[PDB]
Amino acid sequence: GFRKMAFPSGKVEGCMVQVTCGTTTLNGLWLDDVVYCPRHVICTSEDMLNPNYEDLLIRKSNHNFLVQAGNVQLRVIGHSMQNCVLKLKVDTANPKTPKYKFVRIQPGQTFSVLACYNGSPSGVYQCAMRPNFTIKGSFLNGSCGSVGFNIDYDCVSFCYMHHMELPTGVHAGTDLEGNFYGPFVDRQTAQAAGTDTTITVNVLAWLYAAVINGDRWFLNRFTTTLNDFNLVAMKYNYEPLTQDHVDILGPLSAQTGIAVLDMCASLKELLQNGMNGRTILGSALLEDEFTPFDVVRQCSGVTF
Amino acid sequence: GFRKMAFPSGKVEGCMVQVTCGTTTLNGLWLDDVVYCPRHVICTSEDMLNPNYEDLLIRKSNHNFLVQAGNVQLRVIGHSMQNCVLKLKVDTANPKTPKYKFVRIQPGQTFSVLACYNGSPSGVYQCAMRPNFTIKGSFLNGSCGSVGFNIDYDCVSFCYMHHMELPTGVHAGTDLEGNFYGPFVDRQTAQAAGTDTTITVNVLAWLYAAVINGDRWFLNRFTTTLNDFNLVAMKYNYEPLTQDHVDILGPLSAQTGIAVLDMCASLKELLQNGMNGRTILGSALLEDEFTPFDVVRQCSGVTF
Ligand code: NA
Ligand code: NA
Repeated sequence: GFRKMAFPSGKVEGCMVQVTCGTTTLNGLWLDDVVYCPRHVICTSEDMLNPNYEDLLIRKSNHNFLVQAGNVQLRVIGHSMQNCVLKLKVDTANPKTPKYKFVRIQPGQTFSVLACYNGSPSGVYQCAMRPNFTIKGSFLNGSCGSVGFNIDYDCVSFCYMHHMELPTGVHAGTDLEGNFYGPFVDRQTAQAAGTDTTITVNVLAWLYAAVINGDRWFLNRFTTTLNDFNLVAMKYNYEPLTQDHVDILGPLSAQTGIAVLDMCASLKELLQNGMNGRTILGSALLEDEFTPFDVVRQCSGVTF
Repeated sequence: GFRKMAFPSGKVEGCMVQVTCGTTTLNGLWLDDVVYCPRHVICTSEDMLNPNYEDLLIRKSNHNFLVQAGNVQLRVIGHSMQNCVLKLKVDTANPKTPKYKFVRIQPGQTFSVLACYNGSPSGVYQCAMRPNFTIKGSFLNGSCGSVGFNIDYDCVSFCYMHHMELPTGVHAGTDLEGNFYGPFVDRQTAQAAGTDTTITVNVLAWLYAAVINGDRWFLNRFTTTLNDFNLVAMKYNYEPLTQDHVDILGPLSAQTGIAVLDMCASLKELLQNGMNGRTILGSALLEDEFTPFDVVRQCSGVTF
């Protein structure tokens, strides 16, 4: 009775276009009269270890960018770079431009990805920005320029644009101002991601979801303190829990009548003893890609 | 590198409306000049054990249906029943009507759900029609009339309309011609679902996905026969595997160079021995909600 739900994607679908530069095709985001896409579209196979993007962009003309919005070829009238994004000024404002914002999310927050190829949507899924600023995506060749987003009320908040796959098979990209999340650079080089941790406040939200949906076996009569719990968090590579995290969990704590430090004691026992061959919300692992806000939304039926 | 992906929802979003009859509000599907919704919208709390829908519908007038498409109140000019769906004829054809079909899916097939409340989309997720014709949804009060769908090329195939929650907390509903999936009736009565089984051909597709994404530990040098495997399927409540299932798995078998009866031997060992505290594609259970066609799509980047 508790699904990993993505936002409805329609408002984003009408923004996706195909961008080709030479042999390279990827996706762009068409808002008003600008198409946003990863600047690596201007690289050739010879120059991907350490591209001088300033020099490469000077070599390019508007005519070197083929932008297709379904059937419509969409004329580029100017090109500039903002950090690691290319902004292609086009002759037509997108008539399907939604109300939007560009936001830079925090590690641990969730968003929906509209995975695209050749400017065409292929599917939508929810995921988390990992504490080490990577995402565990489903992205193939041609998926670059696919975006992540949230919706609040009538407004699309774009938070992520896809650029690359790291050696470990996880994904890296930028905000819509072209700033990478994490230490990553758009050089096709071996790049270390940090140690990743589990998003504790999300695991606790997901245990609250399980209680709301009648799944209760893991509840114990014990309580803990932030200090004592964090000693166990450190041992199992869980993020430390703060009073802000307890406060954010307040609606779920009130709804269920289970204090956050009581649920922390339950999580402690799960980390120490495992699940003894049992399941929670039809999973045999502790799930960390639901924010408290995602659980409240899905348990209260919030719409857009 | 392998996510449960929903279809892009935009073409469906423009079809969702709010339907109110008395105190009851749920969702409707506005295609051309017809709004489709669950006929139980016409029930009162006194008549939900065994409604005489023919008598109840005769008592209703067009004026007893309030249909809202965002702001627009949308005038009902006729009402009829097709099996367990109400068809409300409206004075305006939906200008956002997509290319569509109504299809009745098979048990074991997947589809996306656009979960709606008050005619407004809340989120989209992928799920399977269980072998016992239930769905393991995420549906709250007010979610009735939310639909399930597939997209092939440019065409929305509607396959499911949500009606009710069964005692076990799983969900039941109809095709868009109003015929229930499974033995269920629109009476708010205790109703048995069959024994459910695991969708073997989907588990094997998902093991092929794991191999494609480098997750390989469970592969063994052994092979089996359909007969010998099915003896183990029966023991663990897995659907029996047919030569049609082997043939459908052919692209995944060819891609990976692993014969279906070789993967069957791997699945046999997983059922008999469990996962020994290991994970496949970041799961500690065998996942059965990916069809062979879903894995091929997600591994080849098919778009719409
Ligand atoms: Na041009
Ligand atoms: Na009317």
